[PDB]
Amino acid sequence: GSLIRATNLWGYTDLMRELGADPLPFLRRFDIPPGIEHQEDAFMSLAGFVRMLEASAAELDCPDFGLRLARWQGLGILGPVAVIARNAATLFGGLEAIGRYLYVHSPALTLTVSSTTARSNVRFGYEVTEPGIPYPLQGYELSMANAARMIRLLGGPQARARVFSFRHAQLGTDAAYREALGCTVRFGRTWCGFEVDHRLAGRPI
Ligand SMILES: O=C(CCC(F)(F)F)N1CCC2(CC1)CC(C(F)(F)F)=NO2
Repeated sequence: GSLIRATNLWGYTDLMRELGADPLPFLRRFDIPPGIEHQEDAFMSLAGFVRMLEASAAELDCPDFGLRLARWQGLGILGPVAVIARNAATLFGGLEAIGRYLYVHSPALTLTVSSTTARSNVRFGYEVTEPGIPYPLQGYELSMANAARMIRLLGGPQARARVFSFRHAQLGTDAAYREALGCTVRFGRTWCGFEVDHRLAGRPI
């Protein structure tokens, strides 16, 4: 089964404590080594991680778990791939380098970067593909809240996607999504990801 960089666990302990829950029984349940959160260059089971996020959200009645966990994460969780991104010439180049090398973060993640004459914007379509996992709802929300953070780091602090899209229906509150994502958020759609207009995409880092 695919691994994912254990930086994607950053904040797990802190958030679980914030919610009054003990993180250790969850980590043991999903076969995530305790302490791996703070072990640089370590990697964890993607399947165990996505299931743990679901379990945390369900059992603590925290529908915005993944959105909230992003506050401890952002671009730095990409480790070597962040170094590459920050070195690009423009926001488009930084995001497209993340896409090219996202397998280094996890082989189960695919980013498709597309622009067409027929539609506005550059689209960043995102997929988690791993044999046998439940649909990773909390994982997708964590991924998009992280992406909004990456856009602000690479694009400057007023930078925003034009839209975020999810495959699932809205779970958390309107306020939760607006605070994490900002822009227009579309739910229940055929694709997951975000779009950036060409003005922003062309902005130098
Ligand atoms: O949080 C995750 C993955 C979480 C989960 F594994 F899917 F559960 N990230 C960070 C964001 C992203 C995927 C992995 C998307 C992205 C970009 F450039 F599109 F904005 N870079 O890394």
